[PDB]
Amino acid sequence: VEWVRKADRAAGPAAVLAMATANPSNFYLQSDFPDFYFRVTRSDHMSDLKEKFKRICKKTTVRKRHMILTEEILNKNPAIADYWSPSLAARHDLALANIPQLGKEAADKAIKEWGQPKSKITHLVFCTSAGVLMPGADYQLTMLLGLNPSISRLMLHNLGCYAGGTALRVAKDLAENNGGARVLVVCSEANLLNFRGPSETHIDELITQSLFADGAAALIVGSDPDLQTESPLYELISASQRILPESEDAIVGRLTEAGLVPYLPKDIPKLVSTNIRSILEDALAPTGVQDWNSIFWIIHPGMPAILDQTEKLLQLDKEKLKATRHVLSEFGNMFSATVLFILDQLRKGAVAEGKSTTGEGCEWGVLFSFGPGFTVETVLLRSVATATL
Amino acid sequence: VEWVRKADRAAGPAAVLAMATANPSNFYLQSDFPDFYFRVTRSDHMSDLKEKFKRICKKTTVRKRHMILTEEILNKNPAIADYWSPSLAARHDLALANIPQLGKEAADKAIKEWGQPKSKITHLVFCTSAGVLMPGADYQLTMLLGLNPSISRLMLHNLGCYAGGTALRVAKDLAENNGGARVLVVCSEANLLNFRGPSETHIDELITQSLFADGAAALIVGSDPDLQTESPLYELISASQRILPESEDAIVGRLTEAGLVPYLPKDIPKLVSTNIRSILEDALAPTGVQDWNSIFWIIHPGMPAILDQTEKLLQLDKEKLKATRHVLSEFGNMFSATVLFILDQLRKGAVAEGKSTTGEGCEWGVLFSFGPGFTVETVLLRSVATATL
Repeated sequence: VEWVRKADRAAGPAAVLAMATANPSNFYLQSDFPDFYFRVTRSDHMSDLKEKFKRICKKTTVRKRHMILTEEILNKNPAIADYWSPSLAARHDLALANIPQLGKEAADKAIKEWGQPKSKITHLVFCTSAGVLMPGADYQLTMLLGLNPSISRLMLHNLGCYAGGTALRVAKDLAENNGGARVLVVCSEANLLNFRGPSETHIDELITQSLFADGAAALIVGSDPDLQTESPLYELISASQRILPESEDAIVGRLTEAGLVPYLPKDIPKLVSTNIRSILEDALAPTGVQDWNSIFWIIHPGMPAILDQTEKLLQLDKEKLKATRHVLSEFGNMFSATVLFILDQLRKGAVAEGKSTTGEGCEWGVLFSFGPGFTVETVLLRSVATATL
Repeated sequence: VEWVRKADRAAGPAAVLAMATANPSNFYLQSDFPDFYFRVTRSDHMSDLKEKFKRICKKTTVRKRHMILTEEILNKNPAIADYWSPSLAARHDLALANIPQLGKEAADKAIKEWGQPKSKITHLVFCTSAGVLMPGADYQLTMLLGLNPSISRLMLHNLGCYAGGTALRVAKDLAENNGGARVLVVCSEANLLNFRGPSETHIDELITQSLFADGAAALIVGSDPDLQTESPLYELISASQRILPESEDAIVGRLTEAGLVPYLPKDIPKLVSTNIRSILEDALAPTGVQDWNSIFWIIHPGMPAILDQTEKLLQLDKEKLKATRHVLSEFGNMFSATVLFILDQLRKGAVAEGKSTTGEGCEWGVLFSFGPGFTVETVLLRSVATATL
């Protein structure tokens, strides 16, 4: 047993102290999206392509998606509705006028749950794949919120769908190595760089237009909680990034003049199914857990088939993925903020249903996300007793 | 004084264990650049414009700059030079083929100085404002170097010129909170997004065409050095980030279909002189240093006038900013990699000249970089005795 200076560092593991989410008011029901999509993109003459997009949208099990892009906005920026037209400047002007503001809606509510003054926030981690800004949205959010000008910011542009786990991994080290540090984690995502019209020669990319959506999630992360005034929800025990073998060019995205064009040539679900058991077994090794159904789950629902395959591969109870399947249905794929919507949903569900811990009665939990790499972010979570709340 | 169980954290401050630099082979003498620049862009008829560019290039106090872009490459990518055609795709293809490779050259040399196997690298921090890639250059560098697929990567896209300080600020928390962790810090920068013809620019952008250049820097950061195998060069004592008052939109870089178009509508040299004394007095507060000439200096030289202003303001010896001026004359503004270049030159110079410490004889040192915000990064450095080397 060894001891060191406390000095300017924190003592215990980093905890999630607050969670809130936000979405644009405008939304589209997935049943109505095909007819809306081919109308605003000037493609009502592509009849078979419209019918195929209808069948794609039904298989996604999505029911509602919030989007900043309205029929009005697409009219004033017709280049975004085209499949490939120079529109980065237009997409970026929308990103500048929405992404920081949407994160503010989530941060304000997350700070509200926190209950502590905003001047106590020492760090800010901001993830977005919806627009590269200089200065970034981390600066705009800091100005909109009124945070300290000396805050230590960390702007993460275009990491992909796995940046949700990357944010927690970063926040863990920031909170633990700095005594009194309170880390505002914000993931404000939108389909601004991805949205485009249908293509009779690129039908593979209609699938992405059927899943992505808009939404922001905000967390307060910190070590050494003041239990008189703060209420930990989870503990961030470990967080590891991994490049999967034989995954070259699995998810590729080129930032062109017409935004991001995601390249998906490799079967992601087969790739995850080959490696998820080994990755989760390494994350759970220190816990001693030996049953998959004795932990709570947070999986990034980027592709819906992975949820069914992972459930069948590990023989999971149909209820252990209820919160993941709820966010995918009510919100779709919000890039990196999706896993944090799922964590907030899993938290709210466990409390409202009278479960013994914020992890639905289970002590340990695993958060699993993925994106370009093929990169996987794995976070081991520890729930708190709901009686402490 | 309090004490905490060490567990899986590190005991001491983060140390710079090794550092190296790399540049593209091709370079242009600043006395030859105006004739080259206006010939390859077919602008030799704009005589009044070319004479202004000569007077601008002479004032930069630069003698050469290394650049990936050659006359053969510009002729093979005429979109980069053509005002009537988009060019972001051609620029990113060049970024994919050079930015990770340039970082590999700098990283391999730093690892050779380090002496330890690559498998002991646990974290990677990559900074670039020269190409948003998915997967990013952090993935590319990881594959080219053969680093562990389980490495904890942190890709920093398009943060601007201050990202040299940001990366040190990030590596400090990564190393100090993880015992045995070793962080590879790479900043690979180039002009692939800002380069364009002279008539395609305003006044402010024409000065950027005379200063920007290509180059990569690579450090090894880690706490608790094995003194049997490793040799610390500097210690990262503190690292803060600040937004300056009354600096809204002082530096803006808009990523468009023609590349990165910068904007500098405010007097950046005047902004720095207004706040540099107060910002550095807070960083030096726990050191007890009273005189400005009792420390070593690493100032970002993106605006050469700031060097001469800070020199007269703080009443510095002409010898103090020697290392900063050597890099500016020999390499120009290499975006975030410039300040790290200066840190390596300051080290090599102090060692070769027989100084007592790697800080040119002095104990404490400040590193100061700036970019869009107006953001200021500030690192407090502690030198080591050269007799240990």
